[PDB]
Amino acid sequence: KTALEMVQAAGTDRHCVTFVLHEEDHTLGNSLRYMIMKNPEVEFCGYTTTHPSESKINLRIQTRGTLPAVEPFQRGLNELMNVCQHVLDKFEASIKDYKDQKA
Amino acid sequence: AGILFEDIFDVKDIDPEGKKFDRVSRLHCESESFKMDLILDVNIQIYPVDLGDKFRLVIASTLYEDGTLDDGEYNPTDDRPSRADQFEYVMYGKVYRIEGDETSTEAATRLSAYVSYGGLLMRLQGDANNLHGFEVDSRVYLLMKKLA
Amino acid sequence: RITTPYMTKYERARVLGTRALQIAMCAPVMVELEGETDPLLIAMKELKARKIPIIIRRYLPDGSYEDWGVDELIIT
Amino acid sequence: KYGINDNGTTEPRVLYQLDRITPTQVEKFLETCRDKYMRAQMEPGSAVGALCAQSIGE
Repeated sequence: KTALEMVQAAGTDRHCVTFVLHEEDHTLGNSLRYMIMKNPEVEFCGYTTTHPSESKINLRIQTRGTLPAVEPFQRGLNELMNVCQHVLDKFEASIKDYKDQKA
Repeated sequence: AGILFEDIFDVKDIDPEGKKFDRVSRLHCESESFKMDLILDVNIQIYPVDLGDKFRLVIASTLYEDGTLDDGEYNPTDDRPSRADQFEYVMYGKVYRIEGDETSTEAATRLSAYVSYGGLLMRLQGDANNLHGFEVDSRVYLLMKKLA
Repeated sequence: RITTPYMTKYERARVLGTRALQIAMCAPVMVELEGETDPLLIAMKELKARKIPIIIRRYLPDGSYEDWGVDELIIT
Repeated sequence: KYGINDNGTTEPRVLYQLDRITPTQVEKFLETCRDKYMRAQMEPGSAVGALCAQSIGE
């Protein structure tokens, strides 16, 4: 039950949705905000911690047009995973190369 | 068109009361074609203005020259031909006070228009025939290009 | 009818307080409450719809009195 | 001062902004004033001595 999506209004307009992410902090939210704010379609993306005591972040994505907002959020998570995969491979290759020169 | 006003302005002073701010400078200017004096705040970090510069200042009701006043929201990402492609600096703001000249007791024609660009103020002062088409609570685009 | 048309703050506090005690003691609720478990919240909802069964009797200092219905009084 | 004519005919229409007032604004003004006066009266029941006591004491 980590992700609960709350639509802005009773009409359930898809363009504005707030994703409440449980067991989360600034580390996932700030990194995700940068990845999902590099999308041209997302007009507004921001994260807010409801209280310091509760470990939940509310992320609000407001899209430019008819995009449901699940699609921008999902694309941002996919991009963050790819950025992590590239950094891990590049870091490991560089570390191995350094040890070899030392030897 | 959707142009309200257009003239060439010469910068006459940059900071009258000292450099109160870093990014913003209070440009006092005077126009050639009409007897218009202009107070204008500009961001001099992104756009640097010197004490001798001459610039062309257009105020427009719409940024698309076909006269479509359709502005539900402004999308920076969208790319279409517009008026801003010919100009270097653009601001969006609201006309918020039209006020009469107090300095003559009879037979006067000078008017002041005040526009606020999110707190960057403009006073445009001149003959009433040149300030026509300004109305309170109207939203206008300033456009500005320096001339060689 | 000489007394003020507007309901006083003191009048609103007592009307809500008596209504809430009546609702908390199993009185009928005329507002079709939706998901409300607190008598004071239910009472405030009744006042907004102007459906509270209480009459305010305003006593003048001499001893004369005028009765104003909760619905008739303007609520600010 | 500006030679405005009350019939509305004068050509540079911006002159009617200078001290503008409309019937709708006059009607809303008088209702707002009259309402704010009635709601500003000291409501019956008010423990007005205790407010007086504390306002001089504090």
